[PDB]
Amino acid sequence: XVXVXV
Amino acid sequence: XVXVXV
Amino acid sequence: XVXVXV
Amino acid sequence: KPAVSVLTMFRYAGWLDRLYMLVGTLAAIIHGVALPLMMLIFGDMTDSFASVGQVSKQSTQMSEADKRAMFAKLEEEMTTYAYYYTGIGAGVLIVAYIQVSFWCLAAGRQIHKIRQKFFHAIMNQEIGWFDVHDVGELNTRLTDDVSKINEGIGDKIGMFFQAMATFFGGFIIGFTRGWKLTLVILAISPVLGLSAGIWAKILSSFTDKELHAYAKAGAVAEEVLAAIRTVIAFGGQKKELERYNNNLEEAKRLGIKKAITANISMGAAFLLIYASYALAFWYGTSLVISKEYSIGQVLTVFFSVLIGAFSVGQASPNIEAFANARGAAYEVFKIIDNKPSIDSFSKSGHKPDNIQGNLEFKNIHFSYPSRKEVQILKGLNLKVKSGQTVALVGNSGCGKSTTVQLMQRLYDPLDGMVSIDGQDIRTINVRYLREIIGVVSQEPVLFATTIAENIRYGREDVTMDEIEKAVKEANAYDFIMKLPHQFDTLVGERGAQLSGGQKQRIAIARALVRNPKILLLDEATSALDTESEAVVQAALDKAREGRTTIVIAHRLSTVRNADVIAGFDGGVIVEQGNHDELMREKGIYFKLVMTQTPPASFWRILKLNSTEWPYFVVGIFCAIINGGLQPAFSVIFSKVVGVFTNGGPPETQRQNSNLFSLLFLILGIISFITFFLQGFTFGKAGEILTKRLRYMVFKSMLRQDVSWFDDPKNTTGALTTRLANDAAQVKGATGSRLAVIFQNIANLGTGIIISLIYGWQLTLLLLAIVPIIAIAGVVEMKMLSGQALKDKKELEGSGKIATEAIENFRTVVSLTREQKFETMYAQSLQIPYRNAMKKAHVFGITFSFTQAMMYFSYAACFRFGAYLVTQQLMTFENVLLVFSAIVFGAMAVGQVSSFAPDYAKATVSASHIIRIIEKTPEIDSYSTQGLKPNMLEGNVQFSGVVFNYPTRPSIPVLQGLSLEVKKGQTLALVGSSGCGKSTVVQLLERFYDPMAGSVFLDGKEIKQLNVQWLRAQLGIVSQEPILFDCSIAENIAYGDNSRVVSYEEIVRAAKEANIHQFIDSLPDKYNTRVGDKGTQLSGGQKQRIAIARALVRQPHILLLDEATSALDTESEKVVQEALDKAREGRTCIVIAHRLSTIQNADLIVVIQNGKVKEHGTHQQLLAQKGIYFSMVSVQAGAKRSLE
Repeated sequence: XVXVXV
Repeated sequence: XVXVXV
Repeated sequence: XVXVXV
Repeated sequence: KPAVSVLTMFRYAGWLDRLYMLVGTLAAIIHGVALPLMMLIFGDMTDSFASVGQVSKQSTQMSEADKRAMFAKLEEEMTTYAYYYTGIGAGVLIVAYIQVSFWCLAAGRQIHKIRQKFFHAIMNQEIGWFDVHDVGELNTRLTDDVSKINEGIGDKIGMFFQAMATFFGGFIIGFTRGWKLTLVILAISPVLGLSAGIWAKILSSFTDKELHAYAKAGAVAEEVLAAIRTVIAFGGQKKELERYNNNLEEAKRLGIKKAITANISMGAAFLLIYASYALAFWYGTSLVISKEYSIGQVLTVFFSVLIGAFSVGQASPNIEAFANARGAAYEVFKIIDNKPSIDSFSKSGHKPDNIQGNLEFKNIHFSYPSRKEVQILKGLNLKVKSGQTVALVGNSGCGKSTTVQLMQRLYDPLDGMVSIDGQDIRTINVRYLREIIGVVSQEPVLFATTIAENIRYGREDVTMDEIEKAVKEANAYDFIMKLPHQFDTLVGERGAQLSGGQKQRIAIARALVRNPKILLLDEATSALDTESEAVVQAALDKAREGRTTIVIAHRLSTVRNADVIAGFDGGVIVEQGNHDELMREKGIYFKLVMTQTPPASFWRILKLNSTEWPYFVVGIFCAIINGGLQPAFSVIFSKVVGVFTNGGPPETQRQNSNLFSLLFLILGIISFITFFLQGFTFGKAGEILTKRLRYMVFKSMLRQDVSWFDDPKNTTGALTTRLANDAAQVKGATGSRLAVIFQNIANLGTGIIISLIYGWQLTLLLLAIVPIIAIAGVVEMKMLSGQALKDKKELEGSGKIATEAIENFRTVVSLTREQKFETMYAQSLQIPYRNAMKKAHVFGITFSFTQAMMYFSYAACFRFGAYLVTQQLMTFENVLLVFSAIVFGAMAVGQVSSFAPDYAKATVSASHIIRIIEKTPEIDSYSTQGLKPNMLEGNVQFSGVVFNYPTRPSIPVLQGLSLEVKKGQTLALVGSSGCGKSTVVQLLERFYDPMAGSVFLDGKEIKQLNVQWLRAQLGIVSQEPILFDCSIAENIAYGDNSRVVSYEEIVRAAKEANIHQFIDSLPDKYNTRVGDKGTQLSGGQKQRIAIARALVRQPHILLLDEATSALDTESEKVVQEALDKAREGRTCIVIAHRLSTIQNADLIVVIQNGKVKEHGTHQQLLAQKGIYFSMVSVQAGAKRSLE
């Protein structure tokens, strides 16, 4: 939830 | 540069 | 998650 | 476990299918390659602005000169890049469509064939194969497994190859543009992915595995609610509530612990991701300063590689899909590849003409596929002449039926041969054999169509004339013609349920249309009413006369006219001949002859959480700061690449990237404090209200009365379930989701404010694009669910005609016409087939549109970002910021849609949980109102009582019952049967108030009396006493609540109950645990303990409800001794079933239909002659008989 995917 | 991967 | 739809 | 070869699974794909798969996988690989090429160009764009970014800032002398070369470079470059992007868009569109369409088409085309072939295979199996298998499992296996195979060979493969293509395609560019950063990226790989996985795993915690935590309280709750009448009777509700509360108290603590740990875990994971993510970029910059790499190249490789890396995690699930699909395809193909010995779908063997019907069974040994465990037929010799009719008789084993079973060659015999005419049965074609043989069974079956159609299942080619003559020759014409719709009436399991004989007659008519040469009649007359039996018998007799016949039944009314009768013993044929001969034989036959002679607004649930004004503001303020902290990440990355792109003189750069990369991490660590907070504050907030809710629910569940607990709707399990789920569910709504949503709206809010203020009309444009692709993304999923539901409805109809076919199979095989069901199945399938063709056409367009929109949207991004915006003084660094910010906001908004179903479910689960609290009983034990009389001595006046149970207000139990019992005397109560005897005890305890009439104790009406105090004076003892898990002293002390009982007191009670023998014998003695958790005891001890419970209360009224019901031998004696010692000092009512032990009673009272019939002392009821005398005579007759 920052870039790559969380 | 968004969230998938640019 | 409170009353309308999250 | 068991899988299937990869080439076998696609055996039904040929020509166009393989082509579709090829062109599809090709297009899929291209589609895969498409994305990393997009990111490759993204570096070239950066370089374009970078070159100008450096030169623009390097001047500080001339201005107008920079308006020429720079703008021209940007002109040609940006035009080129935009053109390329537009180029990629059309590509991804086309290839996406091709991919999904083709793969789905192949899927459909194959699955169709699979279904057809499989059902054929099912139908082609021999009966022995069915006798060993579960049909339900097989049908469900069909419908469920073929779907799995479908999910397997579907578009999932295309996605797999696409993913592999982004993987390779990503890593290829990643490597070729530079080897270092890739390895440096791979170095940090064995952490980030694991962390992301961990987070994704932790946020799946809402599903019900909480049972492990709750079960402790759940056990208490279950044993309580299962024992409700005892806790009600002894009014220990406050105690049970207390225990439950304690267990909840533990549960919540364990909860908050879990919350702390989980939040720490997630926070740490996030930190690691942040740290590596920043670190890699710092190394990047460290490589850019050395001029080894271009600033854009860094981005290119970074993003290409990370894409390529994520591709694996995103790829993995489709492997499992195909993997599961082989496994499912194993057991399916196993039926299809299987070839039987019998067939019946084969065209082979002789089809003899002019069959005279001379049957003989020669030395037949047989056993059904229970095999060696039992051999029912031990050798055999039987002949039946042409035109004759033989009748088989037997005591048991149904070896009779076996011959009918074999005569159709449902089984081939172990040893021996069955011979129709001269030829062996196994030489003649199966179908033809089945066609020449007619059959009528005990239980007739009708398939669900018109009567004509059921008569048409005898022969496909037939006219209503033949039907008419058929039913008329079965004398079924009248009964059916009286029926409406004529021949077009309905039959089956659903609708038009008819008399058995009628159905049998329809079955005989059906069999009659078959015009067979051989007739087999097994017990068709049996299991039917005597009147219609003759009606059908007439038909059966009329069904012969043109045929040779073997008949079997238990009706020796139908046997006499037979030409030959045949008796079996232990599978051994013995007696054969005409009736008189068999009667002269005086054998088995003679023996048998002689033997037989939702969503709404619920705020109050939140108002209940309002108990905590704090803990929420903290989490929201914190989560809003997190929401404001989130885009700050994007603002940095903007200025990291921004200042480096906007650098100008390089000397100042290397110092600033370090200041940023530091800060880049600083928002990281601070993200650990905030995330853990909002997660811990909301968490602890969840476990507390879960205590309040479950406590307020359970409590109010003890408030309700026996009327509510007898409801079929509410059973212990259902209550515990309702108790667990709702409380578990509301927590999820009030929990993380909310925090996340607020975090997200905050996120998009700060993001949009920043983006909006920085870029003028740059943001306004994007905000026109993003919601359209999002909504276009939601509408696609809606069509997907629609087509899914519609498809489920169509195959449901075809699966319904399959279930009908494979359930009643043993009949369809007898009538053949399996091909009929094949055809019907096919026609049923043909509609889904055409539907599946359209599916691919749609699944493609919606996919390619959402992809193309995302790529074209990206062209507008830089096209408007460049050109009109960059020709103006507005700069690139802000563009890069806005894109990040906005799409971040959106992808955060996505979670809103993702988290929608939780509240909906919670509401429904919250809808129940408030109602259950507000429901009020007719009798409430909690009310402190009531008289609480001061006078001890108890009488009991029942007067004109009428009672019907609220669950069953049909047959009344009490009608005008009237009893009187003085103090200190025993009231025996005898009855014909039922709860009439117990309803007294129930009503005295006041589990119910009677419909009409009333009942007094001290002269005061119990109805106006206090409920608790009333129940407090009662020494109830039931049949099977329930004891809760705890010290037997705690089980005994349960007799008296609101006060702790003394040891010497429970000793005295135990001494009174005569249980002391056990209690002083045990190792633990009075502290021993009972109730199956720690120890086991027989009924006697339990009962004595119940007696102790009863008389420690020192009741004025003992109530002994069939106490010796389940008991035996001396136990009854000792327990009766105790019970006898218990009474005589108190008022009591005894309903025990041992009248020999009631012989000593002050007043015996026979009940009858709710009215007292006979009453008086023993000798008086004995002086009289009537019910009681009979009651005492009959059971005394049994004791005398046992000698």
